[PDB]
Amino acid sequence: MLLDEGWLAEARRVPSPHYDCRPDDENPSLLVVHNISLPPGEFGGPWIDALFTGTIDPNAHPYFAGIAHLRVSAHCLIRRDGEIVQYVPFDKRAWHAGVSSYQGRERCNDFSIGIELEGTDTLAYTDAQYQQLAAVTNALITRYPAIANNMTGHCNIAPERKTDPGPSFDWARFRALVTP
Ligand SMILES: [Zn+2]
Repeated sequence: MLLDEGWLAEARRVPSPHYDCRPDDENPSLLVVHNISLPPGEFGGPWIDALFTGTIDPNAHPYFAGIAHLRVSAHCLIRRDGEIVQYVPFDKRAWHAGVSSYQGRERCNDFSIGIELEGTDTLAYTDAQYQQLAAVTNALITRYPAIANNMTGHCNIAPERKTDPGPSFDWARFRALVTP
């Protein structure tokens, strides 16, 4: 669909302080699929927005105390109902992959776009999430054709550190909706 100076035109915008420059002004070429839920296993909170913008209340839940120290973000969140929230312009570097490697290249934040699916490793994602992830990805392919050839899970670039998006992420279903 429509892109506007790094922003998905139809996304809900929640501009986060948590981004910086892609080194060398490099165009991203890798999509990294993640999952997230705050508190763990629970859906619907304002907590993901707060985490990715650096404003989470550490006392709001026991789990938040441990992650309040994190400086993280992602380009987009796709919620259970398909709502697309964007935090970081696609041309900028969001902080979503951490220590990672892809085809021999480290620091994957540099050249990837990170999209978060609200959910868990073992629960099915919703039809709305597959459709929306596809719409976002198709829009991305249009600007950054290399992404067609480079779609991966966080678990694939950070094995034995990360498990997201887990076995529950149906790559076949996702692929069927991409590049049409
Ligand atoms: Zn992840």
